[PDB]
Amino acid sequence: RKEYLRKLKESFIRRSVNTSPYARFFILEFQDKTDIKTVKDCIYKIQSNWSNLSKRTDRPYSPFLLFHGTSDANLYELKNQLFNEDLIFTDGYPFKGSVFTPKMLIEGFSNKEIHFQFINDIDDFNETLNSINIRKEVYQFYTENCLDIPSQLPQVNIQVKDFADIKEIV
Amino acid sequence: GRKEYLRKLKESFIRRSVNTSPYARFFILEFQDKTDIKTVKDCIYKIQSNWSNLSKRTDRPYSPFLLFHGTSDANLYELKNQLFNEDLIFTDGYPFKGSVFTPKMLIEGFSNKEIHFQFINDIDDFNETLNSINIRKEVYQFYTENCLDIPSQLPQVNIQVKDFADIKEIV
Amino acid sequence: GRKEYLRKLKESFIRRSVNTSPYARFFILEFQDKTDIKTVKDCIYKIQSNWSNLSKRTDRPYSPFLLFHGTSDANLYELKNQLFNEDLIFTDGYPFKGSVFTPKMLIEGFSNKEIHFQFINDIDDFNETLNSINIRKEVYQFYTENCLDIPSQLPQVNIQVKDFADIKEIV
Amino acid sequence: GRKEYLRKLKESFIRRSVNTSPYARFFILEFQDKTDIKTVKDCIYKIQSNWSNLSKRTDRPYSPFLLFHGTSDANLYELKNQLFNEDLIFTDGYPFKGSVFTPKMLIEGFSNKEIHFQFINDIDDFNETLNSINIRKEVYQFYTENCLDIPSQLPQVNIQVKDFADIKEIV
Amino acid sequence: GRKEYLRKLKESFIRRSVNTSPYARFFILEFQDKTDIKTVKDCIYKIQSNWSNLSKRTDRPYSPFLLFHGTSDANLYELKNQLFNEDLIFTDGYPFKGSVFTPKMLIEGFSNKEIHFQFINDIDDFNETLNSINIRKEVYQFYTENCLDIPSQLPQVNIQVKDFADIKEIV
Amino acid sequence: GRKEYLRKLKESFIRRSVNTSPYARFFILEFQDKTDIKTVKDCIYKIQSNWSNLSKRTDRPYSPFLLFHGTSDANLYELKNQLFNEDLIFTDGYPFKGSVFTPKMLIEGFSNKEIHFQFINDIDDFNETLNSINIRKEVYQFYTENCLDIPSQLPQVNIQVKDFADIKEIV
Repeated sequence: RKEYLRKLKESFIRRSVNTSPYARFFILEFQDKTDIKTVKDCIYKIQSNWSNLSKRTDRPYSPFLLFHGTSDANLYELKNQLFNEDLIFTDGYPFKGSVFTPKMLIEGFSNKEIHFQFINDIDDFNETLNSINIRKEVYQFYTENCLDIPSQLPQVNIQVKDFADIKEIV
Repeated sequence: GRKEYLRKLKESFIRRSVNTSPYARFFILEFQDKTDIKTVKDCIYKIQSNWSNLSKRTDRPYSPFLLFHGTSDANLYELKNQLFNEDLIFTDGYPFKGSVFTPKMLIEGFSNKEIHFQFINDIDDFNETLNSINIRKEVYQFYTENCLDIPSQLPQVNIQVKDFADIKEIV
Repeated sequence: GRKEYLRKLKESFIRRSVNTSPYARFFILEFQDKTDIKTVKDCIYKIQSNWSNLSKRTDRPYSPFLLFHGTSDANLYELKNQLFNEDLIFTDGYPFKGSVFTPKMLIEGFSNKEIHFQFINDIDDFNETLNSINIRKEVYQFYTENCLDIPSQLPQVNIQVKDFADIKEIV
Repeated sequence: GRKEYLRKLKESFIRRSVNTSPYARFFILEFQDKTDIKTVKDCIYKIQSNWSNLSKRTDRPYSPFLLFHGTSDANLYELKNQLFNEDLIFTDGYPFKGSVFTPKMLIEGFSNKEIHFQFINDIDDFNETLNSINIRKEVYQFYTENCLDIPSQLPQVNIQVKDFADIKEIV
Repeated sequence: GRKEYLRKLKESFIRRSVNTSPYARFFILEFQDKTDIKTVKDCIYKIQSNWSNLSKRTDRPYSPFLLFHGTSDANLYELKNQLFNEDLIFTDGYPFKGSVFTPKMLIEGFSNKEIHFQFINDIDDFNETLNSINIRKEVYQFYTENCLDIPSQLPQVNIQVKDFADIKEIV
Repeated sequence: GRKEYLRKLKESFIRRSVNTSPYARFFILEFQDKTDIKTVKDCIYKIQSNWSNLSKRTDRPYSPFLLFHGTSDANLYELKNQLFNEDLIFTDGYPFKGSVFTPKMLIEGFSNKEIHFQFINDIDDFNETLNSINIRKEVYQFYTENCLDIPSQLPQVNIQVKDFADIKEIV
């Protein structure tokens, strides 16, 4: 069990090597059988590892979060808990009834007070890709269903038994 | 060997630092009548030293939350009296005699560098301060015979220990 | 096993720790029209991030020189347009449209911190550039099938790889 | 080998553990007649070097407390006189000749950066010092044949060594 | 194998770690007509980078002394002209054409941060300068077929190499 | 192997990591007229570099004391003359001709950052300067045939070496 989790860390993720401010996209497979608590541990581990919002730096970066396969009932409720625990994010909807605004995701990438970025669906994700100009890397962790990632994006796909192992690899 | 049981329990549930992030860490230690007072104090001092950052260099300080159960109030209050005389300054939401539970005193003491940790008297004050803390809260449980019930929405670990003495090197 | 091949090529010729000095390092890759622009940009980003010191602390900055051969100008200009759009600012000796090759831009961009690396369009630009840098120059050539003819007075190492993807983790 | 029995003793029974913390650490060593003066001084210098922090950077200094038993007063005062000659300044609660025991001098000497450690003469001076200290106390006992009686409310560790020379490497 | 005897010749003869102090370190290489100028230049760049500390932070700079023997003056001057063109500024005691040997120029260049190393032309200039440095000197000699007769009061080490390529691995 | 014998002798008695202190360290070496002058210099230079801290940052400088026995005064004065010519400034309590032994110059030279080490001429000046240093004094004795007699109140160590060249590896 612990040797299965060791090979996935070293082969694909390379957490210590990669520190440049890249538009890193973390696509996670949210299902009904997994609970919100384990998703929040994965989100907190992704943000704490792949963002640098320290005051000393001059090139801050924040990760991008995308979830698929789940309903909007627990996707919005996970979003509601995360804002209550002072993990401030953006998703391109700064007010109620807004259209999707990629610029709010762009400014939140360099904003030190915004910890990560949420992406609601696939159409928000594809519209975000054409708006970021800097280098983008896509990391996907999934259990059953994968996602159609554009072929010109540097992509990795990682298969896990369930959602609990993702926070170790990240 | 006994060094291996400590090494397994130190890594299976507990992490060494949990990234040193300011989190509402709750340490629930199951105090018995058979457990000596001073071996609880060694566990409290080890928990406070490892799981708080009260240095002046930081701008995001944090302090652990301590809860004890399974023991009477006679030796529970006796433990709290000794910890105050040894300059281990804590708070429990009771700033004066005949006070109601003030969970905001635990909120300020979490960010206070002069308050080393936060004491929680019992279950009713434990659930009251759970709804007063908005930031991420984690519960660490160290029990021998009796395990408390934690709300299912919190990240919790439950670690069985042979006695109270081996809790000190796990944390 | 299988990863011992990549470890041996890393240890044999190309070491990052001892090469902290500002030399005019030339990196030559074999674009063979069968690898896409994705794996080329991963190799360029890894070469640039390792083999340049554009930090504001240092007073002797340096940037690598990048040369590609064996490919058409359609996907060479396609690769160059993507790199400039991704804020990886480079110079190729052509500061404006219709310009002749100006090697002084590659001289200035070598010591410039906002210029990340230097592009070389073809072999004729490469030979003209080598007469412009006075300080010590090294040539690192990575290729699969076709090897360039480097002049003999330069310190050169040649690395053969199975495909273009192995160059990323070698450097 | 002889290094192996002290290696497990240097880590398991006693260790560095919680250090750079201003605790009232009491070191109790068995000074005997067969143990000469020189190896006691090498043990005292090693205890002072490791278990005190008197640098000007800190604002929470601490110094160890030294207690000796099982020896005559003639070679106890000979050891105290030689340590004071080599600028290892200590206090024993007797600031002048014919003074009663003043534990306040050991209160100030514990936090004094210019006072390297604290001396305790016998058991009556040790018990009265314990009541005067309010902060956390730990008793580190090193003995060969006879072990001193310590109050049970204190954290105690007992080390039985083959001779006094092993104490300087254990501590 | 080749990587085993390389480490044995590296570790035993030359201790890289301890020698950080400013001593007048003389490096003697056995330049042959069969040895290419490019392979010599990599050894000089490796010798200079490892054995000089000309940073602006320090106050005790030092540079290695370089001596070559067994080769003609045609390629020795060609090697010296190539190193000066690559901004590897050296001195050799001949500040102008027709000058006599000035060991004082080698003395000033030893503490000069703008001068990277010191060239010595032949044996007679090597013996003349040895009476001019007063501080501690060491002679490191690398040779393949012909060895020099170093004066016996100097700390000398002699390394026999198969060819000139592995000298830069030792330094 | 032979490299073990240097490693056991180094690890058993002399540790650089554990001392790091302003102690009056005495290094007594056996100059026995069969080793030439030059190998004593690398021994003295290694002892001075490893066992002294004369940086401007520190407020507590220290320099080692060195004593040579068993050799004549012709090569002992000859060794002293080369060390002073190589800018290794020392003192021996004789600031002028006709001076009596002044151990004060060995005291101010101990705390002097311009005095690298202290020379002891013979056993008469060694015993006299022992009573002049108030601070803790340690004696390190390296010998091959004849061992000097050390007073029993000092921390002394005797290392038996095959020859003088192995001493600089131990220190």
